[PDB]
Amino acid sequence: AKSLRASSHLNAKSVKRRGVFQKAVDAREQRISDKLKEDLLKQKLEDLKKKEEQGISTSGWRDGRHHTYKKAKLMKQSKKKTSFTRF
Amino acid sequence: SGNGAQGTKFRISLGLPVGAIMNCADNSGARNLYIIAVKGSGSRLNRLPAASLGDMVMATVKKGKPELRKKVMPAIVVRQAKSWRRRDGVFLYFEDNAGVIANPKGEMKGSAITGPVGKECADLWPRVASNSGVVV
Amino acid sequence: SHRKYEAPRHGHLGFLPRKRAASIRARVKAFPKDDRSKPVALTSFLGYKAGMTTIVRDLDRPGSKFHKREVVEAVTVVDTPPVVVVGVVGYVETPRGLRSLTTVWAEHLSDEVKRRFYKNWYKSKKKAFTKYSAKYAQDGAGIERELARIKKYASVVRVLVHTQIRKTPLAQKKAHLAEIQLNGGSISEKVDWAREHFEKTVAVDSVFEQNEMIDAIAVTKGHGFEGVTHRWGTKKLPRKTHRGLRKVACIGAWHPAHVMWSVARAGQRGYHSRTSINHKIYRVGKGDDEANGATSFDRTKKTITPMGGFVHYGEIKNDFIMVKGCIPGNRKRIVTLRKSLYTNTSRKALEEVSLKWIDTASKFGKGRFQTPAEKHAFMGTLKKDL
Amino acid sequence: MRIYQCHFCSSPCYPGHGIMFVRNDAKEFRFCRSKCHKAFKQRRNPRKLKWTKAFRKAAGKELAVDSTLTFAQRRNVPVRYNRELVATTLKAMARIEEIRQKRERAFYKNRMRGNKEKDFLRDKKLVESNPELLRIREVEIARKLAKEQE
Amino acid sequence: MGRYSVKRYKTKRRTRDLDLIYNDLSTKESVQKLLNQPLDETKPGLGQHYCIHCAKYMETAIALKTHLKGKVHKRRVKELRGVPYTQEVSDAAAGYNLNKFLNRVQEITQSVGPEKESNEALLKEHLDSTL
Amino acid sequence: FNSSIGRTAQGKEFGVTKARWPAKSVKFVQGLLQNAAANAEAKGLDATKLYVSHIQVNQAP
RNA sequence: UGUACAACGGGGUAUUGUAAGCAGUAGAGUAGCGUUACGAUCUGCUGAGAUUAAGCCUUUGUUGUCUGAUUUGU
RNA sequence: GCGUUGGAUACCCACUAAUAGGGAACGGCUGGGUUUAGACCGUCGUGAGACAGGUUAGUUUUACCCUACUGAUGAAUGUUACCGCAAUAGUAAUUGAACUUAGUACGAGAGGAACAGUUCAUUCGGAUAAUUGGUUUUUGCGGCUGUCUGAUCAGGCAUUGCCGCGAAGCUACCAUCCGCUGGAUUAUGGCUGAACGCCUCUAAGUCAGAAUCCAUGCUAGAACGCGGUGAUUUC
RNA sequence: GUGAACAGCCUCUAGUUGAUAGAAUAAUGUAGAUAAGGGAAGUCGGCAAAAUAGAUCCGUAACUUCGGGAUAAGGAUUGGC
Ligand SMILES: [Mg+2]
Ligand SMILES: [Mg+2]
Ligand SMILES: [Mg+2]
Ligand SMILES: [Mg+2]
Ligand SMILES: [Mg+2]
Ligand SMILES: [Mg+2]
Ligand SMILES: [Mg+2]
Ligand SMILES: [Mg+2]
Ligand SMILES: [Mg+2]
Ligand SMILES: [Mg+2]
Ligand SMILES: [Mg+2]
Ligand SMILES: [Mg+2]
Ligand SMILES: [Mg+2]
Ligand SMILES: [Mg+2]
Ligand SMILES: [Zn+2]
Ligand SMILES: [Zn+2]
Repeated sequence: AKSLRASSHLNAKSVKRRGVFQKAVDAREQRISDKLKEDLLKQKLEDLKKKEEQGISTSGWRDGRHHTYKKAKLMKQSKKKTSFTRF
Repeated sequence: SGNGAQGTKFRISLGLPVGAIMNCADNSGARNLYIIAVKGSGSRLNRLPAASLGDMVMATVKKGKPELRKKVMPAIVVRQAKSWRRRDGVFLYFEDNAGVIANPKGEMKGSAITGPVGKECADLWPRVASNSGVVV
Repeated sequence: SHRKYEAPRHGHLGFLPRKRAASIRARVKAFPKDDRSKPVALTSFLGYKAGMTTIVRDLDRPGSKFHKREVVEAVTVVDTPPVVVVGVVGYVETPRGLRSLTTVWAEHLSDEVKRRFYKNWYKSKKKAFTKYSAKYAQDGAGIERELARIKKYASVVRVLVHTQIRKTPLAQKKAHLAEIQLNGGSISEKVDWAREHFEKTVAVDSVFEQNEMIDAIAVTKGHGFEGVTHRWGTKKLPRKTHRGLRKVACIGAWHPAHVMWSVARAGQRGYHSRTSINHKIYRVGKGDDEANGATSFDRTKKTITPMGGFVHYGEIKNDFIMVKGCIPGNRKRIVTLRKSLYTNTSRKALEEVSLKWIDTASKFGKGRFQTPAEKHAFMGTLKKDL
Repeated sequence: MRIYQCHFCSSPCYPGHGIMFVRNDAKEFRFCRSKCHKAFKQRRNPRKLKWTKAFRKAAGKELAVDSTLTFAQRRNVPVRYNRELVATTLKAMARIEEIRQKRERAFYKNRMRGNKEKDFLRDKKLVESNPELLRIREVEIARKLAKEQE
Repeated sequence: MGRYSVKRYKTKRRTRDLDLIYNDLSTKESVQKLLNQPLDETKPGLGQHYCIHCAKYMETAIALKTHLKGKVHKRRVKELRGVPYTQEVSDAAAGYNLNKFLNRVQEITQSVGPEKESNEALLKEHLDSTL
Repeated sequence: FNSSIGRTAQGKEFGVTKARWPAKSVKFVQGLLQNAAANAEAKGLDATKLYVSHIQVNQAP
């Protein structure tokens, strides 16, 4: 028999795969994506009706807490000689 | 699936390991059949070859005509007592185990089969279907 | 000298060690490869295994001996209420591998998901994410900066979702939280999608559909400490052998003067992580469908829940997925449903399932009746009813 | 796909459930349950086992002959498919089930008439036969009421 | 489940069914064929001394006579007294093929029943005369 | 002295897995503690400030 | 201090196979004067009665409970 | 890479894709064997006895130690919690048949293929319990023998008394489901082309190509590998 | 009492209620059981288990020292009223 890793069987499979099977996958993808969009729109409409009843630089530190934490950690690694990249 | 068989065969619960004795359902003069081998059997250490309905076996006649005795011949299992699943949705079984004598092409030595024949065996073997009076 | 008769070894060396899984929620180890021109989509989903039942399928399979014939098959029902999107994680590529760069959460989380952050919820002051939610004030700087960081650097984008376990019959109130990869448009579109879907629900029919092959990832049922005969499937020793017959007779007869790692030994059985593939979705049932247990051939108005409910589970009141066959895990265990990692080239992945009938007889015994109206109509008038 | 009735107890046999035995005369015995199958193998009499419909019909516990019970029979001569005929059959099935249930209830009611009369006669005889216990009950009543009063 | 029931009513140790025995007794030709059998080497009593009610071969005529004088045979005779309980009874109790079942009961009461009773009377008196 | 002892969750307070509940030992030690408290009270020491500064177990014959 | 938790109870769903008690003119007959007495069993009230989470499902009821110990800091 | 059998008494019979050879001994239970005391027959011996021999019967009994192996906890590097990464180690699928190609290529004939497209099964592996089957201290329901509680009732005992059914749980090739696709190569077939004014698959360079290799996928996750994120104490 | 019975099983007189305990119910054991289909294919070898079993009646071969073999083998049956 031909193994699962047999080259000629995998070549035939790839030829088959590029056609009707990939067509089915793509069409299912389009249908599911449309349903996902309609689900979001329906949630927006429900929330809107319910609320009718009621009525950039990435430089620097992430925050001051992050600044203090990373500075203290790097100083500690320097002091204890536990750095992966520095001496 | 055997030479002379018509198409593929799906798995059936095994009921007749080697050393079993089934009845002879045809009219060739044999009374029972002793299974000594199973066609299409796999190989695994310590595992007995076993037959199910619609399998071809090699069998000897223990009771019946002395002309039929001391000879090893193909037989086809047409009934089994072990229950098996039909894909339509029922487990079923027969009263006895039974087989019929054939040649390696699966052609019937006898001219008729007494008693019911399992649908799986009849559908697998056209000559059994032609010699069957009752198909379940 | 050589072994006289050949036999394959007992068990599979690639499923080692046979130790208890580190978590009750089995990990997704690989997501499908991303195609950038495709629309944005979730790659997985979370559900709870509810039980099994029986169907009759009108099979169309050319070349098969059961072509144009009915088959009776086992199915598994997974209770899948919608998940709630609560966060987004960005991943960068490094020479050491993928690294999570940053995580952004939504402004408001339910107590259902806040319980996941506590060992003793009833005693706590429930302070989790209280200071974080204050970062959404005064035009949302910090939040916008971290989303900008995800857009600028991430090669992978995943979305943090959680189950709504309060809609299941389970006694557990603490929800399950997981990362689900977004396969779809660009990184910027993935992040915009996640930010738009914060605090929103995604239903299972916006992730899967009928006639689709999926993969089930779960922890198997535990069985405690097990002997070799049942843990590994070895042959029992002859009767009244000294010191037992549920053993391997010789654990080493050859030189290394150790026990080999490839020798069967007693230990833990079950509660391992497993990823089984190519289970066909037979039905995507909706929770508000009054006849989601009914087909075009069976005109009985009934739901999927069997009489008396699923044994040890309860009733199905949400959306559900019915996949044929069996999946790892026992009933009420959390399961992860994954999209296929490759395009299946078998024709069974192309077949369209047409169900003729769904079994709703009681699983608590030899159930003979599909509905209580049927049971009452068959039995007749009882002594108490008069 | 067809619903069969159990050979032993006449209960419905759905696909997958129960077991079938084929006798050498090609007769199928379908059983809904292991209970009924084991009873058949032990060769017990279904007309004597009280939990079977054969017994209940034989003993008259439920009505066996009615005009509603004649609509369902194995059809060996097929008819060509007609959509409106299928629709009329589907409506008729629900109507027939409703009428059969009403007549079943009436039959059980007629079978159980006289029960209240028997119960009243039994109660009267017991009350007539126990004067001492009734005196104890009256003393208990009077003491409880006097406790409520005071 | 228990060992006694398992080893007595194992499928390979099955006995003839009561409706089949009822059909065997209903017609005179079947009665005569079962009463007068060819010498078969593999049956007890060379195929002779066969009780139709119990579907059982006896080794000897004295064994058959002592069997006929027994509560086991009388139990079987009592069992074969009524309607032979086909699948039609279960179908009718479900409420299905009711007219067919009622026609079958009418035929038993009118024709097949009394003929079977007359055959049984003749068979019993023949066994009394020959034994 | 803990070779082949069972494991308990009450050991976590002290960072161990092996812990037991020896009743006879606890009762003897409680008796000696009560005696020590009695002696301190007889001396006039403040009972709220007393701590076990020494405790020793030796093998008897 | 609440779609709270628990113990019972209710309703389902399953299992077995028709409870106790009373009655009959059903009962091979036998004894005494068509009648009464004994009598395996049979029939009715009665798919009755019993069991049903201990690893079944559910819950507009009843009654209660919500309390201590220990340790952890850049 | 992957398999290499079931029997009968080294040879047969069969099944099978095939029933390949060998090593880790021959430099744990167990059967014949060193088989001590009993016994008989044979050969030798003057004899005690010995053997050219043959037959029958014949108690030696760890593990709780260390290590290895299988699984299971766990101190400590602010505390506590949630989501993750992936170094390394392991790794898995296999074989036969069937429809179509076709009664075609090929052939006087007799016979008679394959690729591409499809459907099942063998061995193995991992799960699973809707259904069928097995199992029953559910001692759940019912019954049976003997005896005991005056009888009825309701019960006890019979080393789980016995019989029938029996849910739940466990479980079976005795039940069901599921088990893939990218790079580099071997033999070999080539391209361009010297050595060598012919030629040459090779020297430099280069194209394909095996069930092979490395990966994808799958299992564990370094308890001294790591990242992201939440909360961080009023006597 | 049952029963052929000083058997086994249950009870009256009399006598004991002693033998480290508690909680859990993994593997492997020790002791005891049940199992679909097949029926010795297992093994050096049917080892071990299973199957048989009381009583009444029918019936019983070779061989033999005529005494036996013999419960040979093989069959029918068994409650209650
Ligand atoms: Mg072997
Ligand atoms: Mg169930
Ligand atoms: Mg120990
Ligand atoms: Mg010796
Ligand atoms: Mg690796
Ligand atoms: Mg091909
Ligand atoms: Mg398994
Ligand atoms: Mg008793
Ligand atoms: Mg050249
Ligand atoms: Mg770690
Ligand atoms: Mg068996
Ligand atoms: Mg052998
Ligand atoms: Mg062998
Ligand atoms: Mg003898
Ligand atoms: Zn039934
Ligand atoms: Zn008879």
